[PDB]
Amino acid sequence: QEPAGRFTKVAAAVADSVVTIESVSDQEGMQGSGVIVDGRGYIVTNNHVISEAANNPSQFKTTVVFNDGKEVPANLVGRDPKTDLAVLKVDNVDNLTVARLGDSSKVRVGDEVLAVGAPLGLRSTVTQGIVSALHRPVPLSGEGSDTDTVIDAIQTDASINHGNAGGPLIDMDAQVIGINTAGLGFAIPVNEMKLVANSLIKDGKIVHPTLGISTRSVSNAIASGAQVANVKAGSPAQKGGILENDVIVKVGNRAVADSDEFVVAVRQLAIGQDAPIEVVREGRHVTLTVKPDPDSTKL
Repeated sequence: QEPAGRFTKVAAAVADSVVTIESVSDQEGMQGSGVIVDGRGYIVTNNHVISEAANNPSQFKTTVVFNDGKEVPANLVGRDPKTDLAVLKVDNVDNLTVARLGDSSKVRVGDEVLAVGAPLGLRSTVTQGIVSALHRPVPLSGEGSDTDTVIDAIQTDASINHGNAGGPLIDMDAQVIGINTAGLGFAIPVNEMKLVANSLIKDGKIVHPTLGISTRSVSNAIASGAQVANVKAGSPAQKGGILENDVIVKVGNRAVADSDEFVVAVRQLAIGQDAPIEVVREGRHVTLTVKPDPDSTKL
């Protein structure tokens, strides 16, 4: 309608892009949300939405449910537990309404957002709020024996819940600016999603940089830095001159407030090139140089 509200118009516009994701076994049953990102049938969700199914593919049958009601099977193209993203493939489906993606770098504090979940899902919700913060590191608990991670989130005061998760964060132009993830809500920004989706589409898996160090945050609520707890034998850090008890304050061009920012900062680096790591050892400001390894447990 034309007497229709601002958020009602936007929610209706994106509805056909948003998808239900169900994984059924003879015992358990999971349900989340997803967004259609490619006309060939590529869908983005959270890793945690599909986590249990991917861990036990044998016994789990994952299906996609469209806004029109149609139910097709879906295959895992790939997943990244480190960024809580996953891509799913759907075969030979006609006239998918592909979501228009936005630019998460042009997002500002105060912008009005809709956290949109699957229209036909069971717990399913559409929530509204503003962007509370940009580039906010959030630790996420990887359930079902997945590794715990930190993501660089868009913080929103829109409520993100079971009925929302894996669905898009949508701005006022009906553009996807994030994937809903997790007392306020958090989203993975769409620019990161694009990079991760493309690495997953291309070769099934994604490789992240590592430095070889573990950290502890130095101050309680102030940005004092990330203290080095251990430097592992032969690590990029050790070869670079990171000592234990150093306080890391900048990795690349990104500043480092604490442990959480440290994790998201390292992920921003490229595996090949040399990168500066600013540090405060026993008093003085020294800028070490590190070349990050891949994080593979494989050649």
